[PDB]
Amino acid sequence: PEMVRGQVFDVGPRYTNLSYIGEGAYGMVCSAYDNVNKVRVAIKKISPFEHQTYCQRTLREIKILLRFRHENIIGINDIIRAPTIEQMKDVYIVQDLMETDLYKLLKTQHLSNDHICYFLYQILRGLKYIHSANVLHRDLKPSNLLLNTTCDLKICDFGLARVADPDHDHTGFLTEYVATRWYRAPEIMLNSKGYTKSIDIWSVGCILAEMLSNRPIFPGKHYLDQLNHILGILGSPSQEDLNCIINLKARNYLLSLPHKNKVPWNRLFPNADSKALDLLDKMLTFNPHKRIEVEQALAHPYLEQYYDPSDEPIAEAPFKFDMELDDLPKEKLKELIFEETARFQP
Ligand SMILES: *CCC(=O)NCc1ccc2cnn(C)c2c1
Repeated sequence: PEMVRGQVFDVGPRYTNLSYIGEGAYGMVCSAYDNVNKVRVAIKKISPFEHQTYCQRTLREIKILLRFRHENIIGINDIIRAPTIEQMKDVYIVQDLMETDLYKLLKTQHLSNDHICYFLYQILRGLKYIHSANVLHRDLKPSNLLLNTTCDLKICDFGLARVADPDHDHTGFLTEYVATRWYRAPEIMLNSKGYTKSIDIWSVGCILAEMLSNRPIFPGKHYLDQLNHILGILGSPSQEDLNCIINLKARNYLLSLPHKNKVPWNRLFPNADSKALDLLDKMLTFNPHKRIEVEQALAHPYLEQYYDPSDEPIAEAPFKFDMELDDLPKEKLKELIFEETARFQP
């Protein structure tokens, strides 16, 4: 077997000539020549079986990505693993090879308004499909948006995804949360478990803002600082939006703050298209009930050049996990990962 930077990368015979791309939360990722389809592919090595939350995240990614089929969602082309549970220590996920991701692109490249528009359209087109399956991505951010050399965009990393559950979204103030801080909606810190579709729209708003300036709009340094940043731009919530937060700890925290006025988007983003800023405003609405939904966003004038609901497909059915994954021991989750990956064995 080939090794890559002091690590077995055990994918042959089918996949050879491994060129390391980089490490991450996604383990070691390499490109490799696929000797059957005669193209280079991406392959990511996952070693989750010791840690139960690693197993949960791995199983979610696999189950979701295998069920979904959409141009703006990364597919799984193949999964390589040992023929038996006893011998399975790693899983390799094979996907279409992408040139970059939006995190890397924003570090290095100014985006034209046409590119921002097209990227935003593709993110929302993919999100329409995900939400139509009653799934929440819950960790949308630049590093989870992959792009090929022709700027086709694909959403990746469904490791924190959940089925939507609005009736059980309410929680107390300062409840701990897992998804990436800079892209978290204000309500996460106040009264929300992130079980509604509005959570993803906030992240997309943050991504739009970041495309406009190449800098994160709300770069918080810790849990409550994130809310400081959001209120620093949106200004103090209205009485009506405050009255929607029934929880007294969360309500009174907001009431304790000095009055802050809204920073106009056109002063933060003087070069931005005015239609882009009108849509941005609607995605970065404080009150999640008044926040724009994905299908409304697609229909917004900013996206008129691309909008075509007949070519923005939805999922054939709602998604459901077989059972809750949070209570399952890792030995059941290893067996589930083994079963979910069986279709790729010869
Ligand atoms: C969702 C984020 C992720 O999986 N990133 C890893 C990755 C890096 C490079 C690359 C090229 N083609 N694909 C697919 C990837 C994935």
